[PDB]
Amino acid sequence: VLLHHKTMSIVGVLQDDADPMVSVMKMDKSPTESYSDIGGLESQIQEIKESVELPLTHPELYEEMGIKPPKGVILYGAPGTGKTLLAKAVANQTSATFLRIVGSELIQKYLGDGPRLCRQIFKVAGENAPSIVFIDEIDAIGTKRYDSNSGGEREIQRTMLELLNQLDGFDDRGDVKVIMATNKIETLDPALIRPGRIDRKILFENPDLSTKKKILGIHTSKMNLSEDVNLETLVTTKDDLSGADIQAMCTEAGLLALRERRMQVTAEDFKQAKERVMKNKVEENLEGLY
Amino acid sequence: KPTETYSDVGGLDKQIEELVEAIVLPMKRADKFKDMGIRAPKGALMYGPPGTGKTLLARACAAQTNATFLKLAAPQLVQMYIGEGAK
Amino acid sequence: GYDRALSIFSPDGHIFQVEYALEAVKRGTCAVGVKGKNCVVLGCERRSTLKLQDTRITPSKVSKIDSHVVLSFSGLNADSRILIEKARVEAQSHRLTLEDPVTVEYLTRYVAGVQQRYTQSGGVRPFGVSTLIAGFDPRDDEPKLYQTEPSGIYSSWSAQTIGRNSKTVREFLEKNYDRKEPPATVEECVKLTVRSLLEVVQTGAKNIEITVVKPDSDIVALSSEEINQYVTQIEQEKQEQ
Amino acid sequence: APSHLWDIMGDRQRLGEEHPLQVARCTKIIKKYVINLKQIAKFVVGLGERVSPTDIEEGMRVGVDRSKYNIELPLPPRIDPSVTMMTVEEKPDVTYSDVGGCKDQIEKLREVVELPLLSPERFATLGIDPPKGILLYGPPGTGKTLCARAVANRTDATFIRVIGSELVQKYVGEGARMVRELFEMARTKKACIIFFDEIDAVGGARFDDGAGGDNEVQRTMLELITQLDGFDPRGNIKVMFATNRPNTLDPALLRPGRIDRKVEFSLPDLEGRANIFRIHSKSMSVERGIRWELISRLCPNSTGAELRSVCTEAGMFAIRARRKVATEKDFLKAVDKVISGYKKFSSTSRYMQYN
Amino acid sequence: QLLRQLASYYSREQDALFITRLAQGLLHLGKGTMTMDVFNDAHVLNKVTLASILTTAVGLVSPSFMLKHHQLFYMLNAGIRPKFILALNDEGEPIKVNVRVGQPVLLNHGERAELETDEYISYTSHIEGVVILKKNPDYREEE
Repeated sequence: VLLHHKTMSIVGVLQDDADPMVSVMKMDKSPTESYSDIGGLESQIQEIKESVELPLTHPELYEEMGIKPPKGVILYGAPGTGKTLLAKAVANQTSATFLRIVGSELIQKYLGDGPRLCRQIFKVAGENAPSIVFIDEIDAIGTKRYDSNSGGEREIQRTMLELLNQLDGFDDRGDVKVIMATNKIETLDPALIRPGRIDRKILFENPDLSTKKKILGIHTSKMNLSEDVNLETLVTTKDDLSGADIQAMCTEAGLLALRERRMQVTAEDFKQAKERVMKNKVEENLEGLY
Repeated sequence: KPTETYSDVGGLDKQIEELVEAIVLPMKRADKFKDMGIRAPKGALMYGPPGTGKTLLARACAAQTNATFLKLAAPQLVQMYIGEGAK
Repeated sequence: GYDRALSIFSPDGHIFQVEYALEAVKRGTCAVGVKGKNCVVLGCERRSTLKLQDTRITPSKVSKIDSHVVLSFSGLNADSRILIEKARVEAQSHRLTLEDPVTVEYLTRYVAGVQQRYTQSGGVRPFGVSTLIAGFDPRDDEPKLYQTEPSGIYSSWSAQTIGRNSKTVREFLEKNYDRKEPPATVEECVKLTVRSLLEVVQTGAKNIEITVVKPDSDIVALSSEEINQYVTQIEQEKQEQ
Repeated sequence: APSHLWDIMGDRQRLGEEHPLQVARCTKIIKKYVINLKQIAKFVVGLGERVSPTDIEEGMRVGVDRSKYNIELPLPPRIDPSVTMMTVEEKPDVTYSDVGGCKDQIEKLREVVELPLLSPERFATLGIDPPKGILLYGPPGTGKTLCARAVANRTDATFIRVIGSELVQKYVGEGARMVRELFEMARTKKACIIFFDEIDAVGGARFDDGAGGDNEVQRTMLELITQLDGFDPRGNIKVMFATNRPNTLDPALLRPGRIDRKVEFSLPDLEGRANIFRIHSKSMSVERGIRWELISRLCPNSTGAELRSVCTEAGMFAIRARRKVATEKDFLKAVDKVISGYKKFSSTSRYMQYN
Repeated sequence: QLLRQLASYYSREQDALFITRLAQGLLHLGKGTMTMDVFNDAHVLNKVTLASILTTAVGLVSPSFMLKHHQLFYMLNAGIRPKFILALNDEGEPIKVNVRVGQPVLLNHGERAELETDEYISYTSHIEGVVILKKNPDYREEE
């Protein structure tokens, strides 16, 4: 507010300008990442579009139907399936507020500040626009190995149950969407999900030889390739690879041609790129059966 | 003075006579205690099962005796300001 | 030894050691098979990630329990060797005790009955593998195809698949294949299994193993060149139609 | 426009010195008043012109003039906490008729809460004591928080929703003050409702020999129990304890005398789950001639969270499955989807009843 | 939030119960799926709607403004223009088209749509309203 010097009387209220306090809120300047780059996943792309983008873009479908729209979707799958870029392309066409939070920031060093942070995340986001709370790669409270910020077993129950009350005790008109994704959701407390709020569950698997042909053409669209490079030949050599491993070979092939400063990448760069990815970047999983 | 007295309990006379010899009789018979040469007890531990407990009789001690009572809560003695809880 | 129980009823009424064991089958190689009037065909795939595997020295994915009946499973390979060995010993034990060749009906209820013991036996865990028993009874030409689930429930099926991408193949076998008019020739039974493997194997050759079961204790295993012969004829009638 | 009318009366309320008062809490009353300022300064004062002698009480904020200290106007105490001002909600959206089923989890709550508030003279004839506290835990996913909001609608009074993690602050000992903040409004605002959510993070003895940082949380209940039932039985309103883990709580908290009515939620049966789809049948789109008793029968025993997911997902099949409204065929597809498809892992229902 | 703040006027006026709920029912007129607009795709100004809302603005009820009667606000029922789309063939047999709107998805004769055109060929303009769908012998897609 605004006081007075002599009379010490309130002159009026002073609103906070230049953004709502904390500016790390990920206001999304909208680099405009389209759906053409995530193409090939369209089987699972239209799944999240109907439960997230559809009620925001076309609210008349759910309002006239009478059903309540879901508050989000949980994602599970092996790393490299494009779970990070799936939610990024959705917020582009909606042109609304969207948040990106790292799961490791839910717990702090001071005791009691963990649940205090989770209160301010949904409070500020819910005041301005039909925002969306997206927390990616949640390792929170498992395999601790933390000397500094470890709060014992008391921080476990306060921080997690604070997020559950935001989807239960916190009232909302349906404009707040919560989407959680990570590598393994089994280590997390299943009571935190409460799948009466989230009716959508999307899984992910490794693409086949037909899908990798579309993904390879995406990264090579802006890349200059020579005439001796075949797209179907590189896909055939791909064995047990995800969407991130395909871009890894396209990036490694670009670095080899960058050292020699070649506009069109020759076929010799793809031969040395696939050998380095399958060696270091691609490690044999602990599954091991068959 | 509270509204709770010793007439609201029963069958507890075994443990009632022991509480009278702690915070009750020295409020009166202390003059007789100095003749025997003993000293009045400076306190008695009050506990029980994980439940309500004897607090119902704690009001009767501050009622029938009609003496000065001071209620001090242990969990109210811990504060963020150092030294204020000690004062 | 170990006397502590494992399988425990969930508060929903199910069992954790059962449902969690069924996920091992869905993560394994898909095993699909069909049966005709005069013949029975059991297809099986292999792991396409691993290479440099000689077919001759590698044990066949379809285990032969008896001359007239074989077993093609899908699931944990560690729990499958226990069922294969104990089913073959009982096959000879049945010939010793009753002096009768075993039947496909008795072999399925035995393997499924043994699985019911480990679920009910404290100190052991259920099998994480599902076996498919198909063969012909002695002096009988009627096809017998029985499914054995890790939970112990067994049933007969005209066309059934287990393993990964099972629901995709099951929906394909209902519309394309009809149980009222099964094919009476062996060539049509082999081409039917190949059509179900096109959506799983996904353009592969050495990873496909098809076992043909015929009456009178006749078993002919299709080689690598014989399997690819039926694949070429189907691909020509697929994209063109 | 409103600023013009306030500038006329602003001559006496600005130029003259009245409002510039220094507010401080009074300590000793001699009938000389010893009052300590916010700057830690002690002084002596007395009554004013219009000040009544009975208005000044021990431990109350009393504004005094900064130049010549004198009592002018009294103020309500406990002005420091700003947290409990936002804990009171108004007009919850969930109504009393939103809770489905004819079972005993409804009538038992209204008799120990809504009955003494609406008709306090009913139990006065028998001369009994209405239950101060209640007990609602149940399995996760039954909508227990929805039943707490249904009571606040019929009550038409102040409702207070307290989060279990809110009681624990960033300082040691501040959580003890957070307890009295809730009970102070009980005497100030009569006939209100307080509700605790997720008390498992607070309650329990947990003893000593553990990690050692656990002694701060166990003192919150000892402050909460003292403020509930202390040496002086001070209480008016109803207290509601709720969490998802009744087994991990304090075995003293699990015994009566702070609580009388104890109701645990259960999974609705075939007759119970039928009413779950009947309250949702008035919403969405229901085809004429469809029997909802067969859908709840094919669905196994599950919490109400997964029961409402059937009606919600049924509308999703109107797009990909090429359907106008929700038909019986889409209901059967939801059985293998909403239920059988979503079981997998990370499905609670009755999975976690304990830890 | 706006319609719930009028509860303070029931004490000052005994007729406020009907006045506050009169315009609320007019908002829900037509089961919420109908409205009143003087514009369309052809830009045709309709004087019937202008002869209803403008006349019922002043003197809505009897106590409003001067002394009036209760028959003045019934003129709004004549300006109802519901939105609909119909597709026939010859004798009126329905034909399924592809339209995604609010209730629905892939509608046909007997439902409504708002600002959408299907992929099926009717005759020429392929617009809303009542149209007749005819297909060529080369590519023919029908119900």
